Amino acid sequence: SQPKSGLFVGINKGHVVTKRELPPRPSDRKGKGTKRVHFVRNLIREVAGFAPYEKRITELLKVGKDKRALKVAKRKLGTHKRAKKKREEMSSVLRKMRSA
Amino acid sequence: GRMFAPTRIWRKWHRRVNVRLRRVAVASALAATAVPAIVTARGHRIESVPE
Amino acid sequence: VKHNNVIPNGHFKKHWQNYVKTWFNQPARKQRRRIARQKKAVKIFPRPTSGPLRPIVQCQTRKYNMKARAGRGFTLEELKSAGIPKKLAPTIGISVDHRRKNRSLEGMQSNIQRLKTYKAKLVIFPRRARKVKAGDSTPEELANATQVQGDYMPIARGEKRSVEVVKVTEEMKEFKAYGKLRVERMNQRQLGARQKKAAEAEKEE
RNA sequence: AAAGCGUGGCCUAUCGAUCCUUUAGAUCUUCGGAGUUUGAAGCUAGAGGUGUCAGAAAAGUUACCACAGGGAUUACUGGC
RNA sequence: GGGCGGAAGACAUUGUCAGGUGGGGAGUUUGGCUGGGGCGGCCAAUCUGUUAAAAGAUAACGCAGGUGUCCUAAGAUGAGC
RNA sequence: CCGACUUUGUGAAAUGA
RNA sequence: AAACUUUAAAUAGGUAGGAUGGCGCGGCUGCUUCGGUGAGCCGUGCCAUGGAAUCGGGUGCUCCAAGUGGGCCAUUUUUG
RNA sequence: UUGAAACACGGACCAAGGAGUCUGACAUGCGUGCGAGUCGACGGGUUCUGAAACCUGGGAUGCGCAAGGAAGCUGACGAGCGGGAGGCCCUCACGGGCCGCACCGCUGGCCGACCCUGAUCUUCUGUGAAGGGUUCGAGUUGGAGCACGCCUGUCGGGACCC
RNA sequence: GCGCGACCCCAGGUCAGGCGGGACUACCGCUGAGUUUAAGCAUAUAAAUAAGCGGAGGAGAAGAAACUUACAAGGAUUCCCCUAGUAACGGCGAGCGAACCGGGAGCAGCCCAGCUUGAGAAUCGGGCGGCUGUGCCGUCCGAAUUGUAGUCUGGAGAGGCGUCCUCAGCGACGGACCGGGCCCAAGUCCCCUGGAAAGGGGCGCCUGGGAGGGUGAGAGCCCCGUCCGGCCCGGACCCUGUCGCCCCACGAGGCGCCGUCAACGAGUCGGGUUGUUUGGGAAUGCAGCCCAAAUCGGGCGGUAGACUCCGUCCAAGGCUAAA
Ligand SMILES: C[C@@H]1C[C@@H]([C@H](O)CC2CC(=O)NC(=O)C2)C(=O)[C@@H](C)C1
Ligand SMILES: [Mg+2]
Ligand SMILES: [Mg+2]
Ligand SMILES: [Mg+2]
Ligand SMILES: [Mg+2]
Ligand SMILES: [Mg+2]
Ligand SMILES: [Mg+2]
Ligand SMILES: [Mg+2]
Ligand SMILES: [Mg+2]
Ligand SMILES: [Mg+2]
Ligand SMILES: [Mg+2]
Ligand SMILES: [Mg+2]
Ligand SMILES: [Mg+2]
Ligand SMILES: [Mg+2]
Ligand SMILES: [Mg+2]
Ligand SMILES: [Mg+2]
Ligand SMILES: [Mg+2]
Ligand SMILES: [Mg+2]
Ligand SMILES: [Mg+2]
Ligand SMILES: [Mg+2]
Ligand SMILES: [Mg+2]
Ligand SMILES: [Mg+2]
Ligand SMILES: [Mg+2]
Ligand SMILES: [Mg+2]
Ligand SMILES: [Mg+2]
Ligand SMILES: [Mg+2]
Ligand SMILES: [Mg+2]
Ligand SMILES: [Mg+2]
Ligand SMILES: [Mg+2]
Ligand SMILES: [Mg+2]
Ligand SMILES: [Mg+2]
Ligand SMILES: [Mg+2]
Ligand SMILES: [Mg+2]
Ligand SMILES: [Mg+2]
Ligand SMILES: [Mg+2]
Ligand SMILES: [Mg+2]
Ligand SMILES: [Mg+2]
Ligand SMILES: [Mg+2]
Ligand SMILES: [Mg+2]
Ligand SMILES: [Mg+2]
Ligand SMILES: [Mg+2]
Ligand SMILES: [Mg+2]
Ligand SMILES: [Mg+2]
Ligand SMILES: [Mg+2]
Ligand SMILES: [Mg+2]
Ligand SMILES: [Mg+2]
Repeated sequence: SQPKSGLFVGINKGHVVTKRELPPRPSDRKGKGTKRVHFVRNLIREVAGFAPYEKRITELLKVGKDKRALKVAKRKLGTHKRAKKKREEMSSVLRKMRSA
Repeated sequence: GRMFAPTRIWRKWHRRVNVRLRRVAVASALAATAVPAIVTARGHRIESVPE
Repeated sequence: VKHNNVIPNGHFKKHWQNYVKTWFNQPARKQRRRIARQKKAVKIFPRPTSGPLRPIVQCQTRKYNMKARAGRGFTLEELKSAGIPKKLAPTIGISVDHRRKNRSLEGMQSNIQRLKTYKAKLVIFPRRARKVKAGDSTPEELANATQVQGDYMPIARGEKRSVEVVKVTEEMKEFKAYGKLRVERMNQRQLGARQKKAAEAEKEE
């Protein structure tokens, strides 16, 4: 981002050197979901089904108790960061199932 | 049996001297040769050497 | 222990006599390395003995940030902007480092300058005898090439000590630099409370 | 009223180190990418106690006994 | 009739945590002073008097005793007696 | 010795939600 | 009358015996006093026959470190 | 051992072997090199008897040159007295005066912890003219250290021998 | 009353092959004490050692960041120096103790699985035969569609386009390193003592050879050698040096333009708990058990936690000299 302040102390301290903007690299798209792999994962999601904790999270959301859904998702998955996004994905899967 | 306190390879075989002290010593080694009296007293036969 | 001394701290309770490392092979190490260097030079005649080129980079770490030193390789961006392809720089004696990042035009242009100088003073023999293709060099040029030895590009480690003499302007004298230095320490200490007070202005105000 | 007296008991005894926990204080410092924000460690002063009381966390037996020692030390002799 | 014949049956049981028991076993400890040591006692902290020989210091399992508390007054002070 | 998780599936009722 | 004393020895204890002393002058104080009043200090000038006997170079200052930390006898005081 | 000729232990005799060493860290004393620097110790070049020697790098490697704080952080605004070696002046000299190192004692200032303090100025929480302190520092107002060697001591190592 | 194809699995003294054991310096993996120190001792220390059980090579292991840093940032592995007896850890007691930065030694990157021949298994093996013999070719059988080969590995890449730029081998003679042999200067001159002259005395000589050994005593010169090198023989060679004939393309790569694609490793990470280990401290690694993933996603930034932003890298597959 914009260069340093030039003074050895303070907010954004250091020596002024003119900054340069780095052209994108591979692994800047690392994990960007793609059409075919979304296809593959969709299909096997439907063919295989849901795990029991996934089903219990569906039930907690179709009741609406999102705090408890997060809490059980955390106790299974292990970390808040994954629990919140598994809850987010099950909210996705439940809205896309009430859509029709 | 053993010997008392058997010698070990990690004695201090090499000693260090300050590089400037080596230079001092070699300068004072040179400066003493330029003397016929000390070259003689050190044992060399210098009685026909010209200068 | 006994009379006033520094408190002992010898780490000599394990079986250290099983792991004493004595260096009596040190001169032979030196001689072996020298023979190794000599025979590497003979095999790589007439390539420079220093090996491939290296970048000027800055050191890390506040203690050493101001001292330039040699790097591992020029980034892809330098090798591209110098007209020296990725796959071919190690071929003509220029290292390549895919991992570095350039954040400053100053570093990038300095390393371009090293690349350009090297490509000016590089001579390359043809892959075959009579077939001189692009990138090679003339026979009369090739006939005078020797094995350059030591550091054929020295990197000055830090900027030269110049202490010139200038005017002492009053706009320079009036500057309270200690007060300056304390004020942004205040800015850093208070950046928390100031932005909290600010954000609540949006929340409520 | 004042001079003054008063930093515990008329004076001589009535008591407690390190580590740890806990408490009090600044509108204090750190959590080392910058912040908000609980937690944690800090700094100064206390308490919880070591009574073997300058402060190990700790029951017996041995005639089945072992070792390094001791006449610094008993049971016999002698001596006062 | 695609079941070798029974009995138990998703309990026993295997795996891992969790609590109780565990001299069966392991490790170790089992203070000091002391007219030998053990038992006794505390002379290990510590006060007053004496010994302590008219400054101070002064020991013994010497003597006679004390202490591990009590107190918003039995602290401060002023007045009166 | 004991509890929980695990191998551990299938379905039925009675009390609790 | 060791755990009583009015009285009260002898030996032993402490301090002083000048040059690290005093007096004048003119200054400081944020202390002190009713107050140049004191207290002390500060600068300066004067004095001070060495301030009882004897004796004599000093641990005067410091560093590093050893061994020792079982005692025993005697005249006198003295506890069991 | 307080006490050995001891009725205390060891000792028949001879020959040879036989017991405070070597290493890492530190410390005082001394010698030597240089001295606000000093170390060339890991490497490189050279080396025609050489595992030696000699050269090189350091512009920040270690120690030192700056300390106080637990940490954020701040970081020495320029010293006087008493006594004193020795030098110099006056006197015929006795005696006096001046300059007075080191060292001892004394009283202060400056930096930092902790407390205290607030004219001004600024980006409003920062600066800090003035004034401080029965407190604290392994500080400062003295640059004295770096390297090697040696003896003694300490400690860890088998660590004086059994 | 059958002939079959596959799958699983048999027995084969079937054709051809690979494995076990040994040595211990160093290297890899598991296992794993205590005397001692702590002036006792019980965690700690001894020690992540000794012993035990296994695996290799001439080195082994490691190795191309799911890294450190907070910088103006660096850029695989390994070792030396300093970092540093420091941060840390510890009945915060005795004690224990690394790392980043920097300086040096040496330096090298690579290859797979996936979506991608489908007009066509283009791949591999074995038998047999031929030759130019570490292989190559012709033919048969078989493996393989539960995927061999080819392109690709995140630095990218797949495509389309482009003036353009880059591609093949075989001889010959050597040089270099390795081993071995043959040869290579000069008194044995005169006198004495002596068993012996290698000793004394005289006269001479070599020396790019006075290292050393032998020989009847202190031998440069009697012998072998040593200095200088010379001559011949034999290996491996695949390192490079110069000459000759053969001339490299419509395929691959590079460079540039594009914007559409752009697939990246699962009981794996991560979490809890338990034991061990560590300097690693609300837990450094490792392991068991249970929990159990993700694709605007995952791991780190040395204090547990929620959120906003930032820096950083892309694991769970493999190989790799030198120091
Ligand atoms: C109950 C507590 C016990 C004691 C302390 O915790 C014992 C510690 C202290 C020590 O020396 N190191 C240890 O590991 C034991 C203490 O402080 C008292 C006030 C009260
Ligand atoms: Mg022997
Ligand atoms: Mg040991
Ligand atoms: Mg008062
Ligand atoms: Mg009272
Ligand atoms: Mg605490
Ligand atoms: Mg952090
Ligand atoms: Mg306390
Ligand atoms: Mg008995
Ligand atoms: Mg019996
Ligand atoms: Mg006796
Ligand atoms: Mg037992
Ligand atoms: Mg025992
Ligand atoms: Mg006893
Ligand atoms: Mg008794
Ligand atoms: Mg005591
Ligand atoms: Mg008295
Ligand atoms: Mg009264
Ligand atoms: Mg009377
Ligand atoms: Mg008396
Ligand atoms: Mg008197
Ligand atoms: Mg005796
Ligand atoms: Mg006798
Ligand atoms: Mg006897
Ligand atoms: Mg004896
Ligand atoms: Mg005997
Ligand atoms: Mg002898
Ligand atoms: Mg330096
Ligand atoms: Mg003075
Ligand atoms: Mg002084
Ligand atoms: Mg010793
Ligand atoms: Mg012990
Ligand atoms: Mg002991
Ligand atoms: Mg023991
Ligand atoms: Mg350890
Ligand atoms: Mg072993
Ligand atoms: Mg390997
Ligand atoms: Mg150090
Ligand atoms: Mg002769
Ligand atoms: Mg000879
Ligand atoms: Mg000859
Ligand atoms: Mg010869
Ligand atoms: Mg283990
Ligand atoms: Mg763990
Ligand atoms: Mg644990
Ligand atoms: Mg490998």
